[PDB]
Amino acid sequence: MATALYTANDFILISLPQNAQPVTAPGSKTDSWFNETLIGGRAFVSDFKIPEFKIGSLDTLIVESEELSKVDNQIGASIGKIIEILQGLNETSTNAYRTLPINNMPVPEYLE
Amino acid sequence: SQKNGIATLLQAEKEAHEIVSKARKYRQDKLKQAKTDAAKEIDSYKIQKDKE
Amino acid sequence: EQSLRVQLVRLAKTAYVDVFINWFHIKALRVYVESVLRYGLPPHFNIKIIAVPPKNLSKCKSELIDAFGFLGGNAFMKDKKGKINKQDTSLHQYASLVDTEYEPFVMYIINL
Amino acid sequence: LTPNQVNDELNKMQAFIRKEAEEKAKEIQLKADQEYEIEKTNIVRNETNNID
Amino acid sequence: EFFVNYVTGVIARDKVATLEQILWRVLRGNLFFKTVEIEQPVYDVKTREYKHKNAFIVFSHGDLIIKR
Repeated sequence: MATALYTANDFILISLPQNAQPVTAPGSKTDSWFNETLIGGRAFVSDFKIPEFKIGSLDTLIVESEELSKVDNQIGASIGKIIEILQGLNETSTNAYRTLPINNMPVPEYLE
Repeated sequence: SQKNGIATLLQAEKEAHEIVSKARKYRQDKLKQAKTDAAKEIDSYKIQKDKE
Repeated sequence: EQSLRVQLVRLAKTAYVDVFINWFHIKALRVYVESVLRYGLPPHFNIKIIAVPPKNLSKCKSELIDAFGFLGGNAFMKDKKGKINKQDTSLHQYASLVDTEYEPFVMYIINL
Repeated sequence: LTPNQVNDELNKMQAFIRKEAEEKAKEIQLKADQEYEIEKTNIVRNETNNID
Repeated sequence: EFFVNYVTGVIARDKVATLEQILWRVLRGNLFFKTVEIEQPVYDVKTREYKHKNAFIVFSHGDLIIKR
């Protein structure tokens, strides 16, 4: 889901294998049959670009997952502290430069 | 069904055993043949040098 | 203080934007881990993204998430689901990294 | 448990096991070849030294 | 019956389903879970009274999972 509160949107990722199906009506597969299923015919549903990463053990899998999760959430808190100190700088009375074209580029796509 | 478990677990162990035994004996034979062919090469070279 | 603020604002915002990318790539990698665990052999699939206006999660997730969980399991069905961790007993941890009771798929909080 | 999960995992753990076996293979070839090279270059020098 | 180092244990029949299901996802359910009821269990020890339990049987070929 999301965490911020602005004139912006929210985003999620999900695991969907090939054997899986978007079961709401029979006779279809993954990519199709899910275009406006999410109410409104307004959203835009895409995939994520990432290849394999060479791995030796599942016991490895678990350890890298744990340490990552740790640092991930730690830096999430770090970026929260950042936005805090940026507001302290108060470039604008309200929050500034957030939701503005990210890296000078319109925000919506700049993650997709 | 006990033979199913016999085969399944024994194969699970013996796959690791086979790959490890390969990793071992492959290099063991490599060392042996390396010693043999190094010896014959150096001996032949010694002979050719002795010719002059 | 004048120079300090006026320069550190741009420096901090620049670091902020350049970081965002890796700050989210790490969680992309996390979900890739989640995948290679949950469905393994083909390390990638339609690990789908979502883009939809906010303030709508209540009636924009339940049906599809529950259906995909239904497909993801064939031996358990209950009513309460989630991720939280409460140090009450062995129950009530809800992850694949910590204990869990009923949590088929994987998603997360994604927002700039 | 359920056919799909077992189908995936049973094969995938052994897939990683054989990836590790491949890593062992590469390691053994590399080290054996390096040993080959160093032993050859060490015996040949001494052979030529004695010869000369 | 099944479907070097192996782990087979019991837990009091009060939290058995707990780990029974935890392993299902934290461990991917990657071990063929097999537990059985106990014929006429006996007294527990700590406060020294009676209880029931079950006997899970767990194989493996991953290693550190065992330390987990």
